[PDB]
Amino acid sequence: SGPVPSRARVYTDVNTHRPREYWDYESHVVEWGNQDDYQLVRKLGRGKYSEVFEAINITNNEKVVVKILKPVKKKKIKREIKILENLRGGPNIITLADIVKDPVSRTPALVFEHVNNTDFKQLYQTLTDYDIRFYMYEILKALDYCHSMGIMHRDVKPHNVMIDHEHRKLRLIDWGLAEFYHPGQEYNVRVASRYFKGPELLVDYQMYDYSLDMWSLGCMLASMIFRKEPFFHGHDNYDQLVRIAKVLGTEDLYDYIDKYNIELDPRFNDILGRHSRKRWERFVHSENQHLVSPEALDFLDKLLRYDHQSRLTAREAMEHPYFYTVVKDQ
Ligand SMILES: O=C(O)c1cc2c(ccc3ccc4oc(C(=O)O)cc4c32)o1
Repeated sequence: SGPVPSRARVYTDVNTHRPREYWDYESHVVEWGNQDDYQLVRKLGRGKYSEVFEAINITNNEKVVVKILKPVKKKKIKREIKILENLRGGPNIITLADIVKDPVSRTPALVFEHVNNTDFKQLYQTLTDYDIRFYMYEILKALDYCHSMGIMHRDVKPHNVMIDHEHRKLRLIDWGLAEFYHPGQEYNVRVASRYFKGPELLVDYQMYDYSLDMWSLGCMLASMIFRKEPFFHGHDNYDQLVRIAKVLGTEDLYDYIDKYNIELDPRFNDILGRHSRKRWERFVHSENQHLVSPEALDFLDKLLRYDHQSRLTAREAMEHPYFYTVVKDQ
């Protein structure tokens, strides 16, 4: 017996009650649209697994985004497609409009609703206190939805939260790393993006859950209210934990690993050190003070916990006083 097991505290058993087909994405049969409906306009980016384009649907003259897939593990294709279909129409979830075969790649191309996004680096510099609260609530709607549907996003970060600021519209995108939560399942820790990786990933604890997304959201919040993007700025995955420990303290880190009977990579022996837990006020200064309130700090504090079991759930987060000032729809 190595690690102590763990379970999500909410939506724990949602998938087990489902028909197999809901989560057994390996058996999913892709429904294909017509590639000729779409004309590529310009490349937006390239990752290790895909290329993303702005495009036009020539049938309706509507802008769309086309992601042409190329993953090495090809079962990930069906996983992303099944998750997108399962979640389609949920609050603030990007809509998959079509799936077509690209004639050049001969691979699936996912067609999504367009978002006229403001670049996050520019945008975060302009967010007011009210805006941060507003958009955080919007992200929480999306996360509580997918969690309630038995799905963890696993790549929450600024790029994946597409905001059209002009129209105050938000969409959670790129479900390519998302997975179905099953109690007792051990998951790959090589997920999320460095600055947003939860302590569970960084200590190699595999039996994690929806609460991973809440750590990532906390990292986003900290970057927004303190105007420090990213907040925990590691050079690699090991330094990433050290950066966290310099804020949350090493004593609570050891309490966490001790709770789950986890051992740190011996790598940490001569780099981790001994750090006190810092008060959040440490990160406040004249340039970010207009974004900080006791409610902001308390909310942040309750997201950024080493113990994934201790973090606020998305629904609990929506109950927080931080959101009292936000006008709800509609
Ligand atoms: O990778 C995906 O799945 C993905 C990317 C996007 C998406 C859905 C809508 C989008 C809308 C605007 C964008 O601007 C960029 C940009 O990079 O500037 C990317 C995107 C994406 O899905």
